[PDB]
Amino acid sequence: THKMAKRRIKITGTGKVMAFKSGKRHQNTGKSGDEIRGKGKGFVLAKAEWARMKLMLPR
Amino acid sequence: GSRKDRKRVGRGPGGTDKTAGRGHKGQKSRSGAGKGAFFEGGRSRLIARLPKRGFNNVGTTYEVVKLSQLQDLEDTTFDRDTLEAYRLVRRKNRPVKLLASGEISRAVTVHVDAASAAAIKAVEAAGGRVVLPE
Amino acid sequence: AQINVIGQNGGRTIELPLPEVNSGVLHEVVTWQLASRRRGTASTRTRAQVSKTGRKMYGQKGTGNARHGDRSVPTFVGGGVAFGPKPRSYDYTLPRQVRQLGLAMAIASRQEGGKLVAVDGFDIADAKTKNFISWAKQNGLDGTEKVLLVTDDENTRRAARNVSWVSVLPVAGVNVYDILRHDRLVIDAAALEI
Amino acid sequence: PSAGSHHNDKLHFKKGDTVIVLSGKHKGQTGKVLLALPRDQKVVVEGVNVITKNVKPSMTNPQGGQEQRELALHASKVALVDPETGKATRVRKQIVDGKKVRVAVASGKT
Amino acid sequence: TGKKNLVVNSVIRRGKARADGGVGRKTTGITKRVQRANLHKKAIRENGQVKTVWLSANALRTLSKGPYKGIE
RNA sequence: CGAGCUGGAGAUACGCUUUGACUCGGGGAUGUCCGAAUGGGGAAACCCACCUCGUAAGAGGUAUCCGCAAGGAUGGGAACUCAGGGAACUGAAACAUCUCAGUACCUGAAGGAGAAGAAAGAGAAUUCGAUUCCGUUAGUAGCGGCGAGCGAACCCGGAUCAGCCCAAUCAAGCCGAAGUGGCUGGAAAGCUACACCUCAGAAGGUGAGAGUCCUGUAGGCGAACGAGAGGUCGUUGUUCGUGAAACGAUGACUGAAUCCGCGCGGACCACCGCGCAAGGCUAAAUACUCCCAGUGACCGAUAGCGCAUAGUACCGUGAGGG
RNA sequence: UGUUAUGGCGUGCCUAUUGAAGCAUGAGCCGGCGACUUAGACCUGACGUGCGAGCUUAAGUUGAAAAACGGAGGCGGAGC
RNA sequence: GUAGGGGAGCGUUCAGUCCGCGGAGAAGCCAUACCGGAAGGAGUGGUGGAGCCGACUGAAGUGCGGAUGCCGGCAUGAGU
Ligand SMILES: [K+]
Ligand SMILES: [K+]
Ligand SMILES: [K+]
Ligand SMILES: [Mg+2]
Ligand SMILES: [Mg+2]
Ligand SMILES: [Mg+2]
Ligand SMILES: [Mg+2]
Ligand SMILES: [Mg+2]
Ligand SMILES: [Mg+2]
Ligand SMILES: [Mg+2]
Ligand SMILES: [Mg+2]
Ligand SMILES: [Mg+2]
Ligand SMILES: [Mg+2]
Ligand SMILES: [Mg+2]
Ligand SMILES: [Mg+2]
Ligand SMILES: [Mg+2]
Ligand SMILES: [Mg+2]
Ligand SMILES: [Mg+2]
Ligand SMILES: [Mg+2]
Ligand SMILES: [Mg+2]
Ligand SMILES: [Mg+2]
Ligand SMILES: [Mg+2]
Ligand SMILES: [Mg+2]
Ligand SMILES: [Mg+2]
Ligand SMILES: [Mg+2]
Ligand SMILES: [Mg+2]
Ligand SMILES: [Mg+2]
Ligand SMILES: [Mg+2]
Ligand SMILES: [Mg+2]
Ligand SMILES: [Mg+2]
Ligand code: NA
Ligand code: NA
Ligand code: NA
Ligand code: NA
Ligand code: NA
Ligand code: NA
Ligand code: NA
Ligand code: NA
Repeated sequence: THKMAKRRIKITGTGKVMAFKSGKRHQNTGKSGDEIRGKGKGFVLAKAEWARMKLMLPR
Repeated sequence: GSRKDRKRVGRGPGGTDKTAGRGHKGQKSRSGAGKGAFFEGGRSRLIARLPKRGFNNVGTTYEVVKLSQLQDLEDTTFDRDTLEAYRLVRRKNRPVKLLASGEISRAVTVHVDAASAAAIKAVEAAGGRVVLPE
Repeated sequence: AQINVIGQNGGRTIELPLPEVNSGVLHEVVTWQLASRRRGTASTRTRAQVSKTGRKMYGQKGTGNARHGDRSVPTFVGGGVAFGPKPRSYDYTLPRQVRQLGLAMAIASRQEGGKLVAVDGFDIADAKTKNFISWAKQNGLDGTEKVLLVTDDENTRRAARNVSWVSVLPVAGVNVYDILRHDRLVIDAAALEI
Repeated sequence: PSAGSHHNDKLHFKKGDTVIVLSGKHKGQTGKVLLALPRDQKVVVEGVNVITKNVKPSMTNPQGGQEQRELALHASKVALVDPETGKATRVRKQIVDGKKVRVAVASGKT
Repeated sequence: TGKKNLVVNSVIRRGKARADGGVGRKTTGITKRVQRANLHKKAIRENGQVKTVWLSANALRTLSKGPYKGIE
C-alpha cells in the first residue's frame, strides 16, 4: 500500500522500523515543555517483522 | 548410469500432504476456511494512526565508485566513460560519483561526472587529476 | 586423451570437468531437459463452471435429507473436479553455465570407457547400410550396445537406421540425455569437438 | 466398429486365383478363390471346409440337416503361388496389353 | 436525432457539499453520482423536395447563415 | 482405380458389371413445401389470387428500401473485433464515493480478422518519428472518504515495417527392398538354427508379441484440370475522484485568425522548443475457433463432451432443464 | 487353524465440548465417486546446486527425433 | 499426549531407463497358519484369458467411515 512509503518505517542497514513520536504534535497542544520538541527516533523489536512486509522490496 | 544416477541427497524434500494422518484437522479449529482474505496489513493494526507525511521527490542518484576500485589493484587503464564499464561499474542512465574509502598513495587519473571534496583532496594529493563535465 | 580412429590423431585437447564426473550434476540437467519436453495437456473440467448443469436445485431447508445447490460440484458423480489438472507449461531455463557444464561432464563420463571418434567416413560410400554395419564390425561395434552418432553430413546419416546398434544425431545436437542414454558414443566429426 | 479398415480396403488377389493357406489350419493346403470381400477381408477358398447346419423353421418341408459349406478367412493366406510355396509378388510388366499390369516374384509365371 | 452528426447521448451528474467558504474549505464530498441524458428540438425544413426531418438549434443558426448541403 | 457391386442392416428375391460397376476427387443438370420468405393471408411447412407464355400438363413473374441502368441490401454465424446502452451481489470485516467494472447482459454493424493509422504527437535529447502487438521500464511517477485499492507513459529490445490520393506445393492415386525348415500350441508374427533387406526399425491388421504375410512408411511418379478552434455551464476519458487541474470529447448558449499565423509543451505569462486540425483510404506483425491433421509423464466409460451418440427418452404451458 | 463351553475383564464411532456409552450431532448396508490445488521473471525463509565481487536474461530469431543465439533489463556494489 | 511444529518411510497412476516375465498362460479376483518396526510385501493353490512385476528417477485428478455427502445396487420394516 503506497501509504507505507511516506510513513516512518524506512529501510535501514540492519532492517528495522524507523519511527518517531506520535504522542502529540499538531492539533491539541499547549502543555509541558520539551514534550513538543521530542521528535526523535523510534524502534520496535516486536512489530518490525509484520511491518516491513509491505515495503521491504521497494526499499 | 541413467539408473544409478541419484539426487543431491538433500535437494528436493517430499511435499506436505494434508489428507490422512490418523489425527490431522488442517488449519485452526474454528474461523479458518475457504477464506483467504485475512491479510497482515490493513490500516488499524500497527500501520496507520502514525503521524507522518514528509514529501516524496527522488531526483538524481549517483553511482558510488569506491576509491579502492581505482587505486590499490588495477594498472590504470584510464577511466574516461567507456573503458570504465569493464571496471565493474556498469549502470547507465545515471551520472557517476567518486568517493573516498581506500587509503593508499598512487598516481592515477580520474574522469567521472561528479566527485566529493575529500576525493579531490585525495587523488591530486597523490598525483592525478579529476575532470568534470563543463 | 582419445585418439581418432580414421584420419589424424590427437585426443589430448579438451579439458575434463572436475571432479571425475558428478551424478547429481547430470541429474539436474536431464531432469530439466525432460521437463522442457513435457507438453501442456490437461483434459479436466476442474471448474464447476466448465461442465453442463443448472444453478438451483432443492430447497435449503424443508425437503429434508438434502442440502445441495447445483449438480456440477465435485461431491457429485458427474460434476467437476476439485483441484484438477490445468494446461500449464513447466518449462524453465536451467542456468546456461550449467548446461554447458552438463554435456562436458557427459562426454567426460564417456571418456572413461566407451569412447570413439573418427575423421572422414570414406568407408561409407552411399546409403547401402550393409557396409555400414560391416564397418562397425571393424570398430568394436558388434551391435550389442546402444550407440549415438553425432556427426554432420547427410549421406552418412542416410546410411544409419536401426534400434540397438546406433543412432543418428543431425548437426551436433548434443544432449546429456542422449549420450547418457546410449552406451558407446561416436563423436566422429571434430566440429563441436576440439 | 472399424474392421478391415486397418488395410487400405484392397485385395491382393482375385476371385479365380489358386492360393494356399499360410498359418492357421490346413497349412500348405491350396484351393481356388470363390468369394473375395475386400472390406471385411473375407476370402472363400475350397479348402477350409466346415460342416454347418442351416436352420429352417417353416420354409416348406424343413427337413433339418448338416449341409456342406465354406468358411471365410482374413489375409491368412498367400495369394498366388508357383514354386509350390508362398510369395510376395510385385514386379509389374506387360505382354500385349499395355492397359493392365501383371505380377511375379523372381519368376514371372503368375 | 438532429441533422448533422449524432446528438443526444449524455453524461452523469455530481452533487457536492460545503460550497465555497474561507479561501478553500475542508474538502468536497460527492453525494449524487446519478446519471442523466439530454434531448433536442426539431423544425420543418426541406431538402430537394418536401421534407421536415429534424433541425438542432445549433444547426438551425448555422443553416440560416449558410446552406451547407441544404436549404431553409 | 481394376472386380467387384447390390447404403447404417444381421435377411430374402430380382439384378447392374471389360461397351470398366462400385468407390475416391472435380464441374454441371434436376431441387416439391417451409423458412430473410419476398403474390396475398397465415396459429411455418397451409389456404386463396391475378397477369403472361400456352398442346392441356406446366413454367415464369408479382415484397420493401437506395438508382437512368447494372447492381446491391434487409438473413444466418461458436468465439474473436468495434459501437450505442449499461448492473448488482462483492470489497471497504457496516455503508453513501471508489472498487466490483465499462464485468455480465442487451442491441447495432462487419470480416476471415477487426480496431487503429501517415502527427496541430510523444518528449526534454535542440531527439525519435504511421498504427498495433510482445518484452521491459514497474508496479516506478501518479490517483484515492490519501481508506479499501486502483495504476500509466517516454527511452531501449523484438514481431512486422508502404504511404499514396482530395478541397481552394497442398486433395485423388500409382510405384515401392528383404524367410524357410524344425519345435511347444487350438492357432504363432513366439523359441530355435540359418539368411536377407535396410534413401524403408513410424504404425495398424493378420487365430499370440509382428523388418522381410498384408496395408503401408523412405523415395520416386502424379491428369482432364480444381485451388493458392476557443470560452462559459453541465460532465467525462487517460494514473487523474475538483484538486494548483491542463488537454481531449460532448449536450446547450456564443463564436477567431491565417504569415512579423494558429495549437501544444500538467492554472497562467515571457522566453524557448515541438507541431500545422476542422477531408478520406490503406497489407503485415495481433485475436478467436465451428471445421480439418498431427501430437500428449490427457481420460479409458461413477472417467472423458451431456451423449462410446441423444439434446434422445423423460419433466415443464413455456423460456428451459435433461 | 476352526469352533465352542466357562471364568476374569470390559460405557459403540465420529463430531462438538469444561466435561460423551451418552437419553447431544451424523449415519440402513456395500461399492464406486468425493476435499489444502494451480498461476503470477511476485514477496520472504530453509535446503541443494552452478558461478562468484559479480551473478542472470525477457520478448524474439534460427533451428526441433537435439538446442543455441538473444544483455533492452532486474538483483550486488553507500549511506543519510 | 489434543491443537501445532519437525523427521524418516509405505502405497497408487502416469513417464524415462534398465533387468525381464507371459499360451506349459499376465493383470484382476478368491483362499491361506509366512516375512517386515508401521504403512505393507511374498510364496503356494484356485479362477481367469491377455498383458504386466522389480530397481532407479521425474510428475500428480495419489490413499476415505463419516460431510441429514453424490451415483448405483441390495437389505429392515413382512409376507405386514
Ligand atoms: K508431517
Ligand atoms: K474422522
Ligand atoms: K543458498
Ligand atoms: Mg523544533
Ligand atoms: Mg470442525
Ligand atoms: Mg472456539
Ligand atoms: Mg468461496
Ligand atoms: Mg490486500
Ligand atoms: Mg482497530
Ligand atoms: Mg432422514
Ligand atoms: Mg464429466
Ligand atoms: Mg409467401
Ligand atoms: Mg457510456
Ligand atoms: Mg474526493
Ligand atoms: Mg474519473
Ligand atoms: Mg477543452
Ligand atoms: Mg458418462
Ligand atoms: Mg456405470
Ligand atoms: Mg470409552
Ligand atoms: Mg441409548
Ligand atoms: Mg445420540
Ligand atoms: Mg447442535
Ligand atoms: Mg486370446
Ligand atoms: Mg482427491
Ligand atoms: Mg458413507
Ligand atoms: Mg435420525
Ligand atoms: Mg441410496
Ligand atoms: Mg400371515
Ligand atoms: Mg407388525
Ligand atoms: Mg395384522
Ligand atoms: Na532513505
Ligand atoms: Na504540523
Ligand atoms: Na476399388
Ligand atoms: Na462489504
Ligand atoms: Na452481439
Ligand atoms: Na469544463
Ligand atoms: Na467397467
Ligand atoms: Na496378499
